[PDB]
Amino acid sequence: MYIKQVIIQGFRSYRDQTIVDPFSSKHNVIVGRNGSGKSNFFYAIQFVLSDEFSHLRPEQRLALLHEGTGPRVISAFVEIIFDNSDNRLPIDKEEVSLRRVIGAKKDQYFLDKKMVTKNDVMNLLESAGFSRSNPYYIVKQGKINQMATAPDSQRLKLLREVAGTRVYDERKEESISLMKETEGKREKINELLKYIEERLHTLEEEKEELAGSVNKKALDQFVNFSEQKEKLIKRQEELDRGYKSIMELMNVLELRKYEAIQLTFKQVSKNFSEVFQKLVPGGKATLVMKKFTGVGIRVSFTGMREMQQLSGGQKSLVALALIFAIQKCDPAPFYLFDQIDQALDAQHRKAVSDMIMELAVHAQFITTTFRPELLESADKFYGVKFRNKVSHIDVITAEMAKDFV
Amino acid sequence: GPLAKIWLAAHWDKKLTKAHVFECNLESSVESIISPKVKMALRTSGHLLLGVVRIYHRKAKYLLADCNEAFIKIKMAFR
Ligand SMILES: Nc1ncnc2c1ncn2[C@@H]1O[C@H](COP(=O)(O)OP(=O)(O)O)[C@@H](O)[C@H]1O
Repeated sequence: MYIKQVIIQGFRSYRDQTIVDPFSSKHNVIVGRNGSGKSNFFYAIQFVLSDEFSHLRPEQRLALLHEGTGPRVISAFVEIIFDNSDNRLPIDKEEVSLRRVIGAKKDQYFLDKKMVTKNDVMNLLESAGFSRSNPYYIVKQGKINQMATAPDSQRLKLLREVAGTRVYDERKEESISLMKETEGKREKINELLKYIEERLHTLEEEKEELAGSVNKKALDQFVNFSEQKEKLIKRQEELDRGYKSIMELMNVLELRKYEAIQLTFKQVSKNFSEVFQKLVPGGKATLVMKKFTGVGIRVSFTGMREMQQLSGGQKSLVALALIFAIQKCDPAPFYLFDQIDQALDAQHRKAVSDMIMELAVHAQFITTTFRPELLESADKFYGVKFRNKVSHIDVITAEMAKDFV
Repeated sequence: GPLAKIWLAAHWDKKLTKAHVFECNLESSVESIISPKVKMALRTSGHLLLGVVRIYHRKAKYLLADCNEAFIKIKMAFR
């Protein structure tokens, strides 16, 4: 599963229909001058796929429409065409199109040209492994900062979300409510089977009464109704057995729940060290717990230090290292990185580039940069040009790319 | 796999046919979650739990429909 193609129209600086040349399944780098429209392009993709753009007040929706001279834009769409040869999307098609259309009072998704709800789109992407509780399939400089400057407490809450605490509590509550109304169905089933059973006893007495000496149709089909009753009884037994095994499952899960959270924490920290070691060959880093009340970062580039007491550039790299670790704990088929290398040393930008190079062997990356280190890990190159206050995207060469950085 | 069908029931349950619902052994599904081949995140278990409950609810729904219809059939045969 990956992003085959993006089409944009009417969206921020992309006034005209913009059919982006289909992406490579590895690393695609988008370059262009400041204010050419790189961020707007990422906005177009998060607009279709990201949970934070799912609920938009009218003013927020109108803010996405193109503003500029000429005829006034009053609708916009962004279409993402997925490659689905994976069948990672539960849609039996090799390509899947997801288009989001907005207007003055219109906000409408289309899955293969058929209206679907936002609830559908969310479920569809959850099916494929994109969890609302992982905010990191898309990484922007804001997210890196918000991570580098988070309280040890807010780190704890994040890892708990990723671990699944909110999801489990929600899934568990939904299940219990659904269990509870199923019990009413089961009761009605049992009353019905008893009514059927008394009808079969009546039929049997009526049949012996005539033999010793009620429409005939019922007497004719008595054996039929008795055979049918057993088929329903067998299915009723299966429900009874299913109720027991579900109650057992809920118990097992409530009891393993803390070891499950602790399992995820232990792996996130482990990847954190291996990721910082690869990025900063030499040093190493590690997480530590609170009074738990919070999760803390302690790191030494030297062959330990708290989070704040670090270079603002070093704070950026460590937080990014942690994001990579959270990603590896919960890997996804494609990643969108908006200028994640902005606040990094040149040495560290090449470290990140060398990492993506390896990661792009098994996942698609769509990234934007204003610096040239990431160009070495890229397989396709796109240039954004801004002319007449509208953005355009074209495929360019590796050589041309070293020219928009 | 077997849990792949439960996953579908959690998120995109419309892909599961009536035949799918009928065939699903909930008892071995649950044993697959309770004793996995590799330990799974609390989040995943929560999804799988809802999927199991969802298949179970659909079995009850179909069975209630069939019981109601069987009861109507029988008393219609009486007149
Ligand atoms: N709703 C909009 N309509 C038209 N142009 C917009 C809209 N929003 C932003 N822009 C313009 O698009 C340009 C910025 O695009 P942006 O993607 O942020 O630049 P960069 O390429 O540096 O990331 C600015 O000229 C900006 O004012």
